[PDB]
Amino acid sequence: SRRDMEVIKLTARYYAKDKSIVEQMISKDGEARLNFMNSSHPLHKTFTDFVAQYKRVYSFTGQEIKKSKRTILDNCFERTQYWEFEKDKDREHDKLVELCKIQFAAIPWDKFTQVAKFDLEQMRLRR
Amino acid sequence: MNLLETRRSLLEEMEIIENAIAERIQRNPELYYHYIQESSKVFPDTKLPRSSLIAENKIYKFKKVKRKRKQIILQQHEINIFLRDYQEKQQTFNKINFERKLQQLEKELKNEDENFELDINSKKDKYALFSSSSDPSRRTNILSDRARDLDLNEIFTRDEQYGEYMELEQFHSLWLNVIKRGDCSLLQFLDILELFLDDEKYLLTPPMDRKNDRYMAFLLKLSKYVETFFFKSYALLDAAAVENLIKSDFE
Amino acid sequence: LSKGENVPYTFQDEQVRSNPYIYKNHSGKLVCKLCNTMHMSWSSVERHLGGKKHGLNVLRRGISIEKSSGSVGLAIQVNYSSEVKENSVDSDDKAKVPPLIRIVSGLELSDTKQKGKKFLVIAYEPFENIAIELPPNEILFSENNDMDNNNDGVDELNKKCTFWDAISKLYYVQ
Amino acid sequence: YKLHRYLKYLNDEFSRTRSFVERKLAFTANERMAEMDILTQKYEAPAYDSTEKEGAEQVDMPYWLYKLHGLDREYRCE
Repeated sequence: SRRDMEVIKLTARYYAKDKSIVEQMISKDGEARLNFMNSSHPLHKTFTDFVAQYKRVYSFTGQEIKKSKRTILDNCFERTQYWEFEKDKDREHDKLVELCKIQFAAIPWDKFTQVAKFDLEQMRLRR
Repeated sequence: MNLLETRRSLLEEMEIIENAIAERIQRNPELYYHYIQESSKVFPDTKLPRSSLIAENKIYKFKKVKRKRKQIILQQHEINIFLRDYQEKQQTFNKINFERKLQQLEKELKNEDENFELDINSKKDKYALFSSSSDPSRRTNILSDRARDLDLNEIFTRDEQYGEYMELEQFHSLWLNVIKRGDCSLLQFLDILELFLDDEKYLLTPPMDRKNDRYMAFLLKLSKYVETFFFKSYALLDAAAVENLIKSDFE
Repeated sequence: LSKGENVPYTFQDEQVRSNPYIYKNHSGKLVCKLCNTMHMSWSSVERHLGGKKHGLNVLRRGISIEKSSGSVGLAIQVNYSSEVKENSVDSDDKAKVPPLIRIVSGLELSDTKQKGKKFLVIAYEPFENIAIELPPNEILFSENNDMDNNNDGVDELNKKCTFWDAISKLYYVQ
Repeated sequence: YKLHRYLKYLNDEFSRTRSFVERKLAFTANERMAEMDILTQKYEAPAYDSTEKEGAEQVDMPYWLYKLHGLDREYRCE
């Protein structure tokens, strides 16, 4: 997989600085090599990762990281804490779901009283 | 070599290590708690968690199983070497931090097309290189592949019990040799050591004359022992920080 | 004690019953037709309906029923009370549970007269159930809409295509 | 000076040991021997036992029916 990895990471390196060199390369060459550029190709996702990462390296270029031992420890503790929190959210969710299953299983689906006869993902948010 | 890739791999490895020692701090909060408590009495400013958390051995909601001392210490030394690696990488990183060339390299990437091989070993070999239980077939040794040859018994003697006690019998012997008699018992010797808990006693009520040779030599050996024991039993605290603190207090 | 209901005779060929199981045989006694128990008086019956055996036989019948029975899509907008009566009940008793939808076959009804079509029933604890007839064999029955994430909630139908604006009390279904 | 401040930082360990000393001292022969055995075992024991817990976190059917009906009773057809 070394080839795929290398091309992904390279086109990711260039794509991280300009985003114009790849959009020109695609039209210039015409090779089924960069087929990962479309969000259709699975690997595309990992691509979006690498680029981001490189984009990140561009963040603090010219800035050094001076984290000390104490600090690193504190940080890892806080990360742990976070993980625990997330775990708790997962638990709660599972619980609520359980309740729902119980009630759904426990209501009269024969108490009918009808009247007539015959995108939500971006909607299930807030703005 | 494109520095971008190197710096990337560096930040990634640092992330991996942080994640490892964080997973550890997660399974057994004591690892941090223990450490932090000691730190509290060296650097007074340090903020420490709610007592309840410490006792119930929990970080948020879940109370984790209590571990035995040998394991806590072990993992603390492992985390120690991890933090060493991290500090190194952070260092090198600090010291390290067009289209025609794109096609130029993409062309050379065609090199050796017939390389039939599966490559799933960059993040997996690292993630694995730093995780719990990385040594045995499945689950036999908590130590990670990173520190697979780490052994506490080569750092602690049996009488120290991984920091539970400090072996002072030996120094009681040397002491008998120093006072040129036998009127001194192990307990009376410890009674002597207590002087050094006071800020003035060891100075104004000395066991022997502080200008005596045998005495000063002994005191040297003993001091060295106590210090090495201290940092040995608390790997997680920055040794250099403590050293410098004490030195500045001295001056 | 009967609260004035006419409990029907067993032979009378079915006015929805308060419950629906209790009857009177060819003699005058009262009987549970689920549990096959015979009762002397209304007082006895209310003991049975409040009993642990009559509980079970409902669950058993519960299971026994639950084991057998680019295009255009429909969207329903169901509105609920405006803090008018829900001010007396707030004891976290399934209050966190959102409305639930299920597709029911008309093969089973309290009257059992005509049938042959489906209903998109929607239910919430206090309010009364609601149904919508679906003559078309299939509409909006999509194909892997999201990327296979597994929180079954109640079923693929509910997570797949429902929204519960709990802040405004509006249940959308499509 | 270092002996001073490091011993101060280790007051709990100093006390813990002094205690140990007095204990062992007030032991008998058999007692002292068994205690030593314990320290030894603690010393030469795996840091993780094959019998440890992972994920044990705390927070903060028709029985008489099959006998009555006569089922789940062992029998054989030859």
